[PDB]
Amino acid sequence: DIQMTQTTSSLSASLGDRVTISCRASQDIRNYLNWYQQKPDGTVKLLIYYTSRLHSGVPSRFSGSGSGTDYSLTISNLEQEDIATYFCQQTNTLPWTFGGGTKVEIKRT
Amino acid sequence: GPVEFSTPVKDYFPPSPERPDWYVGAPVAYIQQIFVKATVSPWQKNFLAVDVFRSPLSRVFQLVEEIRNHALRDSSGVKSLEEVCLQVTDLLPGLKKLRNLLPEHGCLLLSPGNFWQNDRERFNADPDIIKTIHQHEPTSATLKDLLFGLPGKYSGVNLYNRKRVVSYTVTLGLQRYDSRFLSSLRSRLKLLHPSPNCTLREDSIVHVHFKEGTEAEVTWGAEDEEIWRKLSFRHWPSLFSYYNITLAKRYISILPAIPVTLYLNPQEALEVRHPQEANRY
Amino acid sequence: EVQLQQSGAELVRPGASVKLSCTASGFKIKDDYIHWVKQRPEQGLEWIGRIDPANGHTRYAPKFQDKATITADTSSNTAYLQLSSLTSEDTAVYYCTRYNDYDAFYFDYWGQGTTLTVSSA
Ligand SMILES: *[C@@H]1O[C@H](CO)[C@@H](O[C@@H]2O[C@H](CO)[C@@H](O)[C@H](O)[C@H]2NC(C)=O)[C@H](O)[C@H]1NC(C)=O
Repeated sequence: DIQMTQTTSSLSASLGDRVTISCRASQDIRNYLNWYQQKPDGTVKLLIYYTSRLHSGVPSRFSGSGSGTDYSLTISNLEQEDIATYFCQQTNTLPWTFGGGTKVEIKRT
Repeated sequence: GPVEFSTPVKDYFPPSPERPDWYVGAPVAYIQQIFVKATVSPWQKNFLAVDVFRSPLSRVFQLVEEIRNHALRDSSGVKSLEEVCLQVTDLLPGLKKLRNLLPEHGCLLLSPGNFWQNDRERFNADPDIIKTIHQHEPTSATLKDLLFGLPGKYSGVNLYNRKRVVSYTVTLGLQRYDSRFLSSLRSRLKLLHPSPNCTLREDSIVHVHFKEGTEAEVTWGAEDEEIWRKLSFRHWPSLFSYYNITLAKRYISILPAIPVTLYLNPQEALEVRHPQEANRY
Repeated sequence: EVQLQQSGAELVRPGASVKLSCTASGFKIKDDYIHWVKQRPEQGLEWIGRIDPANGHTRYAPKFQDKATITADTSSNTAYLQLSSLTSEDTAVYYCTRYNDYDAFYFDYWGQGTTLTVSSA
């Protein structure tokens, strides 16, 4: 019912750089947005919940912000371990909807 | 047999005149306290003593609406508060003087907002909060204690508050126990109003059997644990007697309290003032 | 130490029925909802459904009402997802997960994922 859209499906960055993923909800979701990371191996891991809250064990370089329909994840300093796909899930209206993932990669070709 | 609780474990405490003899049936009601601490954190000169508590008290109406309208999204059972809370119909035929001060029909829910019929407009048109609160003080528990949920000196609603932190409570009486709904309510309140370093215990239910210049900060400590224990002995029997409910041979179950923290800014602290209290104080 | 071990890769014919399994360790499935999610490349992730093992009460997205059937055995501490009337569009990775906060509803822990392939070969 609620459609979540991530603007960029791919993003190129460099070590120590500030990275920003963004996604937009089709309607108000009242800050009920969670951010997940999926490795190329396939294992998923919760990063953020309720749009700003860090899940225990997540490095502090991750942060979240946003409201209304627009939300954004931020990586303060891209680490080599932060190469993955990032998904935003809305838990406002009952059928949970995920946003198309955004891949993060190193600068080359 | 007594109702079953898995994670929160049982505890027994009868006020004097494995399984005690009296812990047999279901409780008359479960008691859920939402314990609110509030402060106008950036303080200034030129603020009057009343500004210490008026703006914090003005949030009780929105908080009560939030609690009453809470719905458990993705529920496998009880969804809303109305499906689980204790229903009251009429006060005693005598003692109707407490009309529009205690809930007659529907869910049993008490809070300071009851002094103004849960009406923010009526609160805004009130020039003397202290007078309104103390208008019915004289024994049994007082109306102020019943509505605030705290002894009264802990509340901080007074003209001599030096720490400028005001505490009150919203009291819910529940006919049924639902772990999912209650955990959802706690999670909602702690998401909306995070507490800085709240250390309140959350794993014990107490069964009670009645026989016959700088910025201020909100702190949570051992003095806030089991705050209900510092209410009067007659507090709960007197609350329930107003609705023709007797706790003589039965017991009640008090659940761990849900903390709430409110930080208010000078903009709200100013927008809330009633123009006629500037001249007095 | 919370883990959600999932079964191995599955290969089945179209029109058959599969039952993927997910065994919890470090916690009792009775204590939380168990959810199944579907990842398909070029479509991303999507929610199938969940079960409350204490009640046996399941719920699904409207896409999977007639496709998926979620169940749970508390004694074996294992949740199951059954797919029926399989087709090529069921070739995907299926994740078993849960949530732990009942207002935020975030999936804190995930299984490694089970690949399901539907081909005539
Ligand atoms: C308060 O409730 C009690 C319990 O119902 C009432 O006491 C008795 O209730 C039974 C049940 O209907 C009646 O058959 C008895 O006649 C009641 N006895 C007395 C002495 O009242 C009691 O009446 C209720 N009080 C009020 C004010 O409604």
